[PDB]
Amino acid sequence: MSKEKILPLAARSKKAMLRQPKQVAYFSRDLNYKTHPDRSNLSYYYLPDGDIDNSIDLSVGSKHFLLGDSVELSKLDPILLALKEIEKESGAKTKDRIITWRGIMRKLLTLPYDSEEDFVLDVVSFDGQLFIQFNVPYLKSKDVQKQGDTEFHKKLQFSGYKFEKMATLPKPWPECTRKEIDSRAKSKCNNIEQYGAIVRTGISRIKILIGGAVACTADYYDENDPLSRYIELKTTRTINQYKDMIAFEKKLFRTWAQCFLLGIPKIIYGFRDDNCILRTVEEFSTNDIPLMVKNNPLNEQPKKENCYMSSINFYGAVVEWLNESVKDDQVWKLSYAKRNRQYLVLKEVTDENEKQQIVDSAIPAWFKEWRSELRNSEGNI
Amino acid sequence: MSYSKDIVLEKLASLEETQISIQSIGQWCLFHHRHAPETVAIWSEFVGSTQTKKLAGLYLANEIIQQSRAKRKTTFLDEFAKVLPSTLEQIYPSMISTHQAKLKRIIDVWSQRKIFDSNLIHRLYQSIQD
Repeated sequence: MSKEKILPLAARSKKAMLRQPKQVAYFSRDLNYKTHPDRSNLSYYYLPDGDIDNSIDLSVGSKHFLLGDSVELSKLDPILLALKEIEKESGAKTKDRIITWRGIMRKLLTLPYDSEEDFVLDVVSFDGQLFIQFNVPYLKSKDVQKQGDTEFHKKLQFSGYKFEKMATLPKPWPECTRKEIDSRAKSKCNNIEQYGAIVRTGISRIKILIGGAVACTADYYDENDPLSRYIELKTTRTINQYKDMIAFEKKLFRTWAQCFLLGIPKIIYGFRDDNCILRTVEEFSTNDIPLMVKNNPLNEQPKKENCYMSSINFYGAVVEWLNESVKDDQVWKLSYAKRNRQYLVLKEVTDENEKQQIVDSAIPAWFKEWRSELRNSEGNI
Repeated sequence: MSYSKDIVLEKLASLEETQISIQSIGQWCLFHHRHAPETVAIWSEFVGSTQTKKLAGLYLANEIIQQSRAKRKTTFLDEFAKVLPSTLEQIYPSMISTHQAKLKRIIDVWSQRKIFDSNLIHRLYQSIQD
């Protein structure tokens, strides 16, 4: 009998407030999946109106579009490398409790109102800090389904990536030259190269360290407060009726979670049609999204229940549940089934072989031995 | 529009790095799928005889394989594959560093898109001599 604990979907925490995010480190991932502490992968936003009037197509270039390995991307290698560096020049272990990618937190936070996909997540209680990542067998199964997922969704994903590529620059605008500015359409898009940041945050009394994907900075890198100039780019089908508006509202809820988990101020969408032609682009502010949603003249307020506040309370309850439920050196399998629609399932694993292989897959050996060396040097002070 | 070898030869001589010409030639090849062996023979001869336009031919073959899978044209895949590795053998020696870089990029592109069979994949890496 493997121990299982149940969290109802309706659970809320009244005293849930989130600390202000704060970047502590950043990484640049090259094509060879190697993580470095620099800003080579950083790009700079640039998109005047004339390009919008040019009616840029997005499907162009999809033939030679690369793709990345899901397991390789889901690896906690860059986050753990940054954490190791932070502890190395710090000389002591951090106060963080939960370490994970931003996508997992977004998925689990959107569950009370956006839970139409199933997932299996791994919890590793190593050195008193829970490390969260996707289940590798679940990742392989999802890869199988994605390979058997037609090509329209691939077309949409490439449209998003192409829109991101068409509105970014390798260097700040003054340093660029005409040839590299106007040769963006000739670039080979790929989902491997990316730039991300490591942000310290947390709800209630828990310090949480997470990382996520950052599209580009606004116009230059503000070393004093990088989080202020950051901006992410997204694509959505153009809206023409009320149902389109409702789907857009759901997309905004998801994206607002996606963003507010990192506190990026601005949001940009590319409004493309069914022909992968960018029609319009409009911006948003992260804090203004809930008020804008609730103040809709088309549909004033069928219900006054604030989805965002309930989501925040639920996320705080989930964080407290994760903190209390698992003790040191305990591995728990976390997953959700769409057929449930009632609550969340969290179970422990007792197979020693399974525990060992999960731990090895999640945590690299060099990080483990470095942490052991840090622990020994703590007694060597 | 009847199919003939001279038209295919002229179109092959008409490739350019611009994507519009390449996709138009691919559409022309699509329209004459009945005489595909002649098409692949002409393509192999021209690519073995061309000097600089090798990359355009590689792009054309890649895209045509792509919409052949989109159009479920199974015979096209092995139809090019019968001569693709040897063609790469004749293409490699007279081809410059940036073009090996882009060629191996596109080779990974074929490999990761489930385009070809495993034996063909392995013979493609032995074709690239790397």
